[PDB]
Amino acid sequence: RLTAYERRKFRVRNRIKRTGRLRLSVFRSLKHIYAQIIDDEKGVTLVSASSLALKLKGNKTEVARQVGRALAEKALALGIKQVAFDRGPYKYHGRVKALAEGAREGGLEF
Amino acid sequence: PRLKVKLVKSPIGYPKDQKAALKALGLRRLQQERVLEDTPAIRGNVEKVAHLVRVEVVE
Amino acid sequence: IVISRHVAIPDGELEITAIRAQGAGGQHVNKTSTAIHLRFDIRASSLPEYYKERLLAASHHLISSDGVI
Amino acid sequence: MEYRLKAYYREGEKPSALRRAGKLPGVMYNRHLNRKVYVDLVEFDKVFRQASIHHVIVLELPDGQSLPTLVRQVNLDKRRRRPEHVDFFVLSDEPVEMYVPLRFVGTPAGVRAGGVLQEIHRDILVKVSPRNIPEFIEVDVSGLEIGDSLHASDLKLPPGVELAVSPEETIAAVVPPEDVEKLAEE
Amino acid sequence: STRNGRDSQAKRLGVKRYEGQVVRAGNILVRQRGTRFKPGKNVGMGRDFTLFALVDGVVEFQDRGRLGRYVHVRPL
Amino acid sequence: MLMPRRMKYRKQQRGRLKGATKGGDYVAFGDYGLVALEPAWITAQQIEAARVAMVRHFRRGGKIFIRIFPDKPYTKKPLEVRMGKGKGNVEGYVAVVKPGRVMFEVAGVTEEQAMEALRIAGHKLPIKTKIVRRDAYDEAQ
RNA sequence: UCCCCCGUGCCCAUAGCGGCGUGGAACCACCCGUUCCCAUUCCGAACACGGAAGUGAAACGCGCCAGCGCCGAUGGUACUGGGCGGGCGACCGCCUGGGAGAGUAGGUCGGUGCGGGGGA
RNA sequence: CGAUCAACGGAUAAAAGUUACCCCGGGGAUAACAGGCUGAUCUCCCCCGAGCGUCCACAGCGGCGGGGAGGUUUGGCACCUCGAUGUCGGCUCGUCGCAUCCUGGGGCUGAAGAAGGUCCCAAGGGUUGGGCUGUUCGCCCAUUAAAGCGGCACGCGAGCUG
RNA sequence: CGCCUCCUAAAAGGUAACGGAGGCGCCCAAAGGUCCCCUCAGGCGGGACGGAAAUCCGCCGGAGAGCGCAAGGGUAGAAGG
RNA sequence: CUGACUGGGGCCUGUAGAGCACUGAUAGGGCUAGGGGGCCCACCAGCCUACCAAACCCUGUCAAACUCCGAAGGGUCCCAGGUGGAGCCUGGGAGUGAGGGCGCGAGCGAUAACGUCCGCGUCCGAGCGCGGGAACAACCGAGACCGCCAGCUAAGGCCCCCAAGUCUGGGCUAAGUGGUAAAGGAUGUGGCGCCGCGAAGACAGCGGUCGAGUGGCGCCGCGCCGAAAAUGAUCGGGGCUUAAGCCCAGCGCCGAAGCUGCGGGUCUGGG
Ligand SMILES: [Mg+2]
Ligand SMILES: [Mg+2]
Ligand SMILES: [Mg+2]
Ligand SMILES: [Mg+2]
Ligand SMILES: [Mg+2]
Ligand SMILES: [Mg+2]
Ligand SMILES: [Mg+2]
Ligand SMILES: [Mg+2]
Ligand SMILES: [Mg+2]
Ligand SMILES: [Mg+2]
Ligand SMILES: [Mg+2]
Ligand SMILES: [Mg+2]
Ligand SMILES: [Mg+2]
Ligand SMILES: [Mg+2]
Ligand SMILES: [Mg+2]
Ligand SMILES: [Mg+2]
Ligand SMILES: [Mg+2]
Ligand SMILES: [Mg+2]
Ligand SMILES: [Mg+2]
Ligand SMILES: [Mg+2]
Ligand SMILES: [Mg+2]
Ligand SMILES: [Mg+2]
Ligand SMILES: [Mg+2]
Ligand SMILES: [Mg+2]
Ligand SMILES: [Mg+2]
Ligand SMILES: [Mg+2]
Ligand SMILES: [Mg+2]
Ligand SMILES: [Mg+2]
Ligand SMILES: [Mg+2]
Ligand SMILES: [Mg+2]
Ligand SMILES: [Mg+2]
Ligand SMILES: [Mg+2]
Ligand SMILES: [Mg+2]
Ligand SMILES: [Mg+2]
Ligand SMILES: [Mg+2]
Ligand SMILES: [Mg+2]
Ligand SMILES: [Mg+2]
Ligand SMILES: [Mg+2]
Ligand SMILES: [Mg+2]
Ligand SMILES: [Mg+2]
Ligand SMILES: [Mg+2]
Ligand SMILES: [Mg+2]
Ligand SMILES: [Mg+2]
Ligand SMILES: [Mg+2]
Ligand SMILES: [Mg+2]
Ligand SMILES: [Mg+2]
Ligand SMILES: [Mg+2]
Ligand SMILES: [Mg+2]
Ligand SMILES: [Mg+2]
Ligand SMILES: [Mg+2]
Ligand SMILES: [Mg+2]
Ligand SMILES: [Mg+2]
Ligand SMILES: [Mg+2]
Ligand SMILES: [Mg+2]
Ligand SMILES: [Mg+2]
Ligand SMILES: [Mg+2]
Ligand SMILES: [Mg+2]
Ligand SMILES: [Mg+2]
Ligand SMILES: [Mg+2]
Ligand SMILES: [Mg+2]
Ligand SMILES: [Mg+2]
Ligand SMILES: [Mg+2]
Ligand SMILES: [Mg+2]
Ligand SMILES: [Mg+2]
Ligand SMILES: [Mg+2]
Ligand SMILES: [Mg+2]
Ligand SMILES: [Mg+2]
Ligand SMILES: [Mg+2]
Ligand SMILES: [Mg+2]
Ligand SMILES: [Mg+2]
Ligand SMILES: [Mg+2]
Ligand SMILES: [Mg+2]
Ligand SMILES: [Mg+2]
Ligand SMILES: [Mg+2]
Ligand SMILES: [Mg+2]
Ligand SMILES: [Mg+2]
Ligand SMILES: [Mg+2]
Ligand SMILES: [Mg+2]
Ligand SMILES: [Mg+2]
Ligand SMILES: [Mg+2]
Ligand SMILES: [Mg+2]
Ligand SMILES: [Mg+2]
Ligand SMILES: [Mg+2]
Ligand SMILES: [Mg+2]
Ligand SMILES: [Mg+2]
Ligand SMILES: [Mg+2]
Ligand SMILES: [Mg+2]
Ligand SMILES: [Mg+2]
Ligand SMILES: [Mg+2]
Ligand SMILES: [Mg+2]
Ligand SMILES: [Mg+2]
Ligand SMILES: [Mg+2]
Ligand SMILES: [Mg+2]
Ligand SMILES: [Mg+2]
Ligand SMILES: [Mg+2]
Ligand SMILES: [Mg+2]
Ligand SMILES: [Mg+2]
Ligand SMILES: [Mg+2]
Ligand SMILES: [Mg+2]
Ligand SMILES: [Mg+2]
Ligand SMILES: [Mg+2]
Ligand SMILES: [Mg+2]
Ligand SMILES: [Mg+2]
Ligand SMILES: [Mg+2]
Ligand SMILES: [Mg+2]
Ligand SMILES: [Mg+2]
Ligand SMILES: [Mg+2]
Ligand SMILES: [Mg+2]
Ligand SMILES: [Mg+2]
Ligand SMILES: [Mg+2]
Ligand SMILES: [Mg+2]
Ligand SMILES: [Mg+2]
Ligand SMILES: [Mg+2]
Ligand SMILES: [Mg+2]
Ligand SMILES: [Mg+2]
Ligand SMILES: [Mg+2]
Ligand SMILES: [Mg+2]
Ligand SMILES: [Mg+2]
Ligand SMILES: [Mg+2]
Ligand SMILES: [Mg+2]
Ligand SMILES: [Mg+2]
Ligand SMILES: [Mg+2]
Ligand SMILES: [Mg+2]
Ligand SMILES: [Mg+2]
Ligand SMILES: [Mg+2]
Ligand SMILES: [Mg+2]
Ligand SMILES: [Mg+2]
Ligand SMILES: [Mg+2]
Ligand SMILES: [Mg+2]
Ligand SMILES: [Mg+2]
Ligand SMILES: [Mg+2]
Ligand SMILES: [Mg+2]
Ligand SMILES: [Mg+2]
Ligand SMILES: [Mg+2]
Ligand SMILES: [Mg+2]
Ligand SMILES: [Mg+2]
Ligand SMILES: [Mg+2]
Ligand SMILES: [Mg+2]
Ligand SMILES: [Mg+2]
Ligand SMILES: [Mg+2]
Ligand SMILES: [Mg+2]
Ligand SMILES: [Mg+2]
Ligand SMILES: [Mg+2]
Ligand SMILES: [Mg+2]
Ligand SMILES: [Mg+2]
Ligand SMILES: [Mg+2]
Ligand SMILES: [Mg+2]
Ligand SMILES: [Mg+2]
Ligand SMILES: [Mg+2]
Ligand SMILES: [Mg+2]
Ligand SMILES: [Mg+2]
Ligand SMILES: [Mg+2]
Ligand SMILES: [Mg+2]
Ligand SMILES: [Mg+2]
Ligand SMILES: [Mg+2]
Ligand SMILES: [Mg+2]
Ligand SMILES: [Mg+2]
Ligand SMILES: [Mg+2]
Ligand SMILES: [Mg+2]
Ligand SMILES: [Mg+2]
Ligand SMILES: [Mg+2]
Ligand SMILES: [Mg+2]
Ligand SMILES: [Mg+2]
Ligand SMILES: [Mg+2]
Ligand SMILES: [Mg+2]
Ligand SMILES: [Mg+2]
Ligand SMILES: [Mg+2]
Ligand SMILES: [Mg+2]
Ligand SMILES: [Mg+2]
Ligand SMILES: [Mg+2]
Ligand SMILES: [Mg+2]
Ligand SMILES: [Mg+2]
Ligand SMILES: [Mg+2]
Ligand SMILES: [Mg+2]
Ligand SMILES: [Mg+2]
Ligand SMILES: [Mg+2]
Ligand SMILES: [Mg+2]
Ligand SMILES: [Mg+2]
Repeated sequence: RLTAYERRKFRVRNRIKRTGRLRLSVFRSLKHIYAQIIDDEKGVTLVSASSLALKLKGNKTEVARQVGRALAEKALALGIKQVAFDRGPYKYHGRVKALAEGAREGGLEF
Repeated sequence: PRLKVKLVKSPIGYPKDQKAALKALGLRRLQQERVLEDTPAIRGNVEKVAHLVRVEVVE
Repeated sequence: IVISRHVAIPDGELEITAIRAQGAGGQHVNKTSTAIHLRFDIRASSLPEYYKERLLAASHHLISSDGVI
Repeated sequence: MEYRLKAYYREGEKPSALRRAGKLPGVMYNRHLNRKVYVDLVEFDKVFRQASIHHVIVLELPDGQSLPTLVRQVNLDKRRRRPEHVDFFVLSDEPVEMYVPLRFVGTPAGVRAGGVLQEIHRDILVKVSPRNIPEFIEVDVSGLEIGDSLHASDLKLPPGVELAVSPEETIAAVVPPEDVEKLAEE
Repeated sequence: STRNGRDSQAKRLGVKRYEGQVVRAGNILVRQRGTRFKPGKNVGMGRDFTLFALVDGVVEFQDRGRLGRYVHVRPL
Repeated sequence: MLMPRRMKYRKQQRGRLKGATKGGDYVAFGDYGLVALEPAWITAQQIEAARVAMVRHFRRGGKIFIRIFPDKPYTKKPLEVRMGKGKGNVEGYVAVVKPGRVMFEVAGVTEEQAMEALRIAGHKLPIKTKIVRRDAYDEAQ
């Protein structure tokens, strides 16, 4: 049996991988918020960023725009370009959205 | 090696594909003997018609 | 076989001759028909013997003198 | 008795051939072993009819090796109704699941009423060690009557010899007879 | 005395390019009713479930088990 | 007097009888049995004629098991009609029996009584039959 | 390179179900709130935001057990491409090449890629 | 946009019957007769032995079922014959089969005798005259040793009838 | 008498009979596009009228529900609400 | 050079078989709703059932329009072999669009038809040309350019009709079986198996005497009955009996318009 959570998960991630951009996937825990650019043809994570990792800060949301802007900076340097925003099972919102807007400023294309 | 394949029994009344085999082998008359490279392809056709042929090994 | 309303009648002591067709319809009536049935039920065989006796003394066509039906 | 049967390893031999010669072909195996064998037909048979899958057969192989075994399955030929091929299971020390016969002791009062005893298992599945192979397991069918039944939950048992089957399984029953007055109705 | 006797024009369904076959963008690779094959990489599905090559390349069939079977076109 | 009480389909095509029986080859209920030597359709009115005869041989008996049952519909066009204009009407049902199947068994009765009851029952069947005892092989299946 | 945990994929039940059993430093959950963003055909249950008393109860992770489930040989058979014989039939055989399904032995309480936080 | 053009690739915008008063071109590509193949149907014969026969399965019978033979019935097929193979029934003339109606020989009998029943062997010979109907068939009269059943293109119309 | 589904059909496709079975000659302004959320039948226990079945609560439950309509194929990682 | 046909390799597939997990069918037993009946009892429930019986379970099965499973084969693409009255392309001219038998797979029919309808294949058609099958379009053998008073074979044959063995070794059969049939019945006869009762002397005869074997089953071979049809009989005929029959195993021969030898003709390709 699957949970509404496990489905919504699949339901979005499916549609996403269908368009075949790089996957920017976002986990958001109660304490922290994490992000990875993934190429799921090669099965490999390319560029990574988080709150727990960059050790900050923080207001839960404002932490995000940072870990967002964080990822782009790094990312862009390794050559991306563009990418598809995986919203996981999470209403596109902030912290989740507040990332994103974070990545978008840093130059990530989407 | 080589295969020496002699056609000893008539294909009349046998299926067209076995007739075709006999052609890919190159045997057109009764009693005719042909000396044939032994590859897998040749052997396949030699086996397909095996009930019309007498085979023996050579060269 | 032969499916009379209460008892029996058994399982083949009855005689059905196929004879030729009287009247209309050509060589086929002259020839392949036939297709007509005479029958013989000879009154003493099987039967309750109450049918046999109420059957034997009755005055009817279809029921012969020696009859035989 | 402890039943002994000769037996011989075969390799390329076509079973058609063996079979033709009077040799019923078979395999033997367990967790550590698998080997292609045959026995003699008429000889194998001598045993099996008294033996079956109930009692231990001991195969005496030409290498002198002699292994204790239970018959697992006989593959019959449906047309002839003759054994085609035999599975020999080599017992070792462990316990093993297997089939233990039933003596149904005593005459049911379901019979003697005019009824009939339907033995719905002539034997019973059981986990048990090969030291423990009971020559059989008895059951009192005397208190059984027309309509009545016996479930293996109420089966007696030795030590041990744990059942392997739902004790809800049904080992015996006493059914009413075939009858002619039944005819006219039906 | 028959209520029967009908039947319908037959539909020529099934895979139209097998694995290893070279296609061209646009090729129909499967004709099907519902989804007997899911479109994999570079293969699209049309409103009737027909699958077709999105690019020129080589067919590959994939069996993902529980997930179903897929048809991919490996580009060249 | 044996037929399905319901069918998915009313009439069905004839098919062949190749081979020996899918199974049904070993005894499995009673003590003694009747096995089929030849393939055939067995008509319910035969299967029942066969049953009945044994029950009568027992007069008040053991058990009679019936291991084949007539689920195939038997069709016939009425008499004198020509070819076509549909498929005929179901006039009976048969059981399909390929060789080696055990059709009847008996239990609860003496060896001499099964040897008879199964023999007489045999004659009502339209094929060759063997009488059998329980073996060890029937017990090991 | 090794152990742990968090994310993602791949295999596609040997990965499931059901019993026990363990973990809270970390991570994760549950948890404290409902001002604010955002929400309920009613409900802060869910979604969502601001937190950090507490607890691993629930869930999740890691372990053990074979009751079910799942997998499953070897051998033999059925069936058969091709070649041949038998019968009035239904049908029955042989040769050569392929060869199941069920059943038995057994197996299984997952394995693995990339990336991160920690630990040795 | 206007089609039950639904006989749905849709002859006209517009259309039903009868012919024993009938005609032509064709077909044994196709029916009615006969034959043939088949043998479901029919006729005969066997298997089994429930069960009748006071008693007793089997003198005589034979539930439910099973196997066959014949090619006389009705059919199924559509194979020669549609540049013709005249159709029922009668008469005349026969000849053959035997699954025998009589006559000859036998076994069993629920065969005292006399008569019967049933089966077996037997085709040499025989197998009547009338009333009714076109009839074959059948019913009926009077007899009889008996008043047999089939085959021959349901024998026989370059032999007759009609 | 056209169209669709299944079988016959001999594991590509196609395949006949006055062979076995059924449907169509409509429909939907939402039954359409997209974004977002949600998950069934069924079973056992619980509960005013309340029953076999109205609505409510729990536990079990891969899909046997649903998908306007016949059948088939597909399908909850949705095509269903 | 691509063709049929074949080798290897990949994908596609749901038949034969098998299975029962789905849809249905389904015998018996278990467990157990609900009916029915007997007991009470109208105080409203309780017991027994050898009755009918849902769900579920166990044993045992069935299915074109069932499938948890599933071959052999088939289809297609690639690479290779394949030079063939192969192949592709553009044109000119057709005829055919009544098929038929046999095999195998099915439907219809009656597990009938020289029956119908499809599928794969073959032959006849057009090979009624040749050898075998007594005779006989399609069964067996074989694809006939012409000539030979030469040779080797095929199927089938080798007692005489009638070319070649009254050939060799083993066995069966006594019916002329061979030389048209079924259920069924039987001290026909022969070969392998299984037990019983036998000097504890049934085993048949009229617990005694006889002195040796007997009695009931299995798997197989060949025969017997079952077996009636209409002009005259018959295996093609004569005739055949340790075969001129049947089974097994050899050797030699005969036998076509097949193949060879020799001569010739024409087409085609090449020197
Ligand atoms: Mg030939
Ligand atoms: Mg051939
Ligand atoms: Mg081919
Ligand atoms: Mg070749
Ligand atoms: Mg009768
Ligand atoms: Mg008149
Ligand atoms: Mg008139
Ligand atoms: Mg008229
Ligand atoms: Mg034996
Ligand atoms: Mg009962
Ligand atoms: Mg209709
Ligand atoms: Mg049709
Ligand atoms: Mg179709
Ligand atoms: Mg069609
Ligand atoms: Mg294409
Ligand atoms: Mg689309
Ligand atoms: Mg692959
Ligand atoms: Mg029948
Ligand atoms: Mg019937
Ligand atoms: Mg019989
Ligand atoms: Mg058992
Ligand atoms: Mg079984
Ligand atoms: Mg991967
Ligand atoms: Mg699975
Ligand atoms: Mg995992
Ligand atoms: Mg704990
Ligand atoms: Mg903590
Ligand atoms: Mg703590
Ligand atoms: Mg939550
Ligand atoms: Mg816990
Ligand atoms: Mg989690
Ligand atoms: Mg287990
Ligand atoms: Mg298995
Ligand atoms: Mg094998
Ligand atoms: Mg084969
Ligand atoms: Mg075969
Ligand atoms: Mg083939
Ligand atoms: Mg074959
Ligand atoms: Mg024959
Ligand atoms: Mg075979
Ligand atoms: Mg083989
Ligand atoms: Mg092999
Ligand atoms: Mg195998
Ligand atoms: Mg297997
Ligand atoms: Mg196991
Ligand atoms: Mg383990
Ligand atoms: Mg497990
Ligand atoms: Mg993982
Ligand atoms: Mg580290
Ligand atoms: Mg119009
Ligand atoms: Mg109209
Ligand atoms: Mg209509
Ligand atoms: Mg028209
Ligand atoms: Mg019109
Ligand atoms: Mg038309
Ligand atoms: Mg059209
Ligand atoms: Mg017009
Ligand atoms: Mg007019
Ligand atoms: Mg006229
Ligand atoms: Mg007039
Ligand atoms: Mg008129
Ligand atoms: Mg006039
Ligand atoms: Mg006129
Ligand atoms: Mg005219
Ligand atoms: Mg016509
Ligand atoms: Mg005539
Ligand atoms: Mg006629
Ligand atoms: Mg004629
Ligand atoms: Mg006949
Ligand atoms: Mg007879
Ligand atoms: Mg008497
Ligand atoms: Mg009496
Ligand atoms: Mg009768
Ligand atoms: Mg019959
Ligand atoms: Mg009959
Ligand atoms: Mg007949
Ligand atoms: Mg005739
Ligand atoms: Mg006729
Ligand atoms: Mg004609
Ligand atoms: Mg015709
Ligand atoms: Mg004419
Ligand atoms: Mg003329
Ligand atoms: Mg004339
Ligand atoms: Mg004239
Ligand atoms: Mg007169
Ligand atoms: Mg006579
Ligand atoms: Mg008579
Ligand atoms: Mg006399
Ligand atoms: Mg005298
Ligand atoms: Mg007498
Ligand atoms: Mg008396
Ligand atoms: Mg007298
Ligand atoms: Mg006479
Ligand atoms: Mg005479
Ligand atoms: Mg006379
Ligand atoms: Mg007279
Ligand atoms: Mg007169
Ligand atoms: Mg007068
Ligand atoms: Mg008059
Ligand atoms: Mg009259
Ligand atoms: Mg007369
Ligand atoms: Mg006469
Ligand atoms: Mg006539
Ligand atoms: Mg006449
Ligand atoms: Mg006459
Ligand atoms: Mg006349
Ligand atoms: Mg004349
Ligand atoms: Mg006049
Ligand atoms: Mg197909
Ligand atoms: Mg096919
Ligand atoms: Mg819709
Ligand atoms: Mg519910
Ligand atoms: Mg409730
Ligand atoms: Mg309450
Ligand atoms: Mg209430
Ligand atoms: Mg309620
Ligand atoms: Mg609920
Ligand atoms: Mg559904
Ligand atoms: Mg289907
Ligand atoms: Mg929706
Ligand atoms: Mg080439
Ligand atoms: Mg090619
Ligand atoms: Mg190939
Ligand atoms: Mg499948
Ligand atoms: Mg099958
Ligand atoms: Mg089932
Ligand atoms: Mg089972
Ligand atoms: Mg169902
Ligand atoms: Mg039941
Ligand atoms: Mg099917
Ligand atoms: Mg089929
Ligand atoms: Mg099927
Ligand atoms: Mg499998
Ligand atoms: Mg395959
Ligand atoms: Mg292609
Ligand atoms: Mg291939
Ligand atoms: Mg090439
Ligand atoms: Mg042109
Ligand atoms: Mg042209
Ligand atoms: Mg011209
Ligand atoms: Mg033309
Ligand atoms: Mg045709
Ligand atoms: Mg043709
Ligand atoms: Mg043909
Ligand atoms: Mg054959
Ligand atoms: Mg038939
Ligand atoms: Mg035919
Ligand atoms: Mg024909
Ligand atoms: Mg012509
Ligand atoms: Mg010829
Ligand atoms: Mg030709
Ligand atoms: Mg001629
Ligand atoms: Mg000839
Ligand atoms: Mg000839
Ligand atoms: Mg002919
Ligand atoms: Mg030529
Ligand atoms: Mg010579
Ligand atoms: Mg020869
Ligand atoms: Mg000879
Ligand atoms: Mg000579
Ligand atoms: Mg001699
Ligand atoms: Mg000799
Ligand atoms: Mg005689
Ligand atoms: Mg003779
Ligand atoms: Mg004779
Ligand atoms: Mg016989
Ligand atoms: Mg017999
Ligand atoms: Mg003897
Ligand atoms: Mg004998
Ligand atoms: Mg012996
Ligand atoms: Mg003695
Ligand atoms: Mg005879
Ligand atoms: Mg006679
Ligand atoms: Mg010889
Ligand atoms: Mg020549
Ligand atoms: Mg020359
Ligand atoms: Mg030329
Ligand atoms: Mg030149």
